[PDB]
Amino acid sequence: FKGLDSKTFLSEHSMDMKFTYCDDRITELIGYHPEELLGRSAYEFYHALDSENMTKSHQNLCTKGQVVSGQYRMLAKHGGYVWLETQGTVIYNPPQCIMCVNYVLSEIE
Amino acid sequence: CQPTRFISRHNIEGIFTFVDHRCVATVGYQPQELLGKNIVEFCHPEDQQLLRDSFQQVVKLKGQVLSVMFRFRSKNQEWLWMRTSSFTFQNPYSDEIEYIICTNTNVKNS
Ligand SMILES: N#C[C@H]1C[C@@H](Oc2ccc(S(=O)(=O)C(F)(F)F)c3c2CC(F)(F)[C@H]3O)C1
Repeated sequence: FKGLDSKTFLSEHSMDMKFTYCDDRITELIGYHPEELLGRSAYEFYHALDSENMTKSHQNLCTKGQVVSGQYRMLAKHGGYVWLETQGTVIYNPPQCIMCVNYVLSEIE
Repeated sequence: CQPTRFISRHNIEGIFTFVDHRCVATVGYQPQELLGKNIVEFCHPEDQQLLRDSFQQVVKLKGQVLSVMFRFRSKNQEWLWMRTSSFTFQNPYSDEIEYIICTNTNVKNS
């Protein structure tokens, strides 16, 4: 089984939740290629039962600026849902993007 | 435009431990040419101390965003103004030493 560091990866989102960048590491964890994620909303990936909570978590992020998602399912490329927890950090410049540190709770390997 | 920027990760001393390939367009180096070296090595001598003090402080700021502006030496031999925004992450399931996550953008000094 993979340790914590090996189950942690970065993603970056525009304010509408679209992927603008993702670590290569997502591929061994959740199957997606970063290339295929660019331009797609994070929201297209959430289990419907966690959907409500992710919307509130988002709204909280936009007003606080940093927020911990708490536990949620994300649909994996090749079927089934994986448990994650995410820390979100908004980057404002002179809001420019959101930095997500994602940790996969599910057992991997 | 769509201003250019790249993510890097650093240990608390400043060493690049991860670099996103968007660094090629921004500062001209390949990731492998950055990995393993300290960010302070690419920094203008008037800004090195500011950058070292910024690394030191970002760990005291409890995962909060810290921003710094400095001159970074590109592979094209130019001093680029870089705004680096950084924050620490430590997985709360662990007691591993935190590390430092950065986003780096070429900005205007004016
Ligand atoms: N890989 C991957 C992921 C898609 C998933 O994206 C988020 C997870 C939690 C969240 S969140 O809102 O719960 C958090 F940012 F606070 F963690 C968010 C996102 C995208 C976002 F826009 F940055 C943000 O909505 C992480």
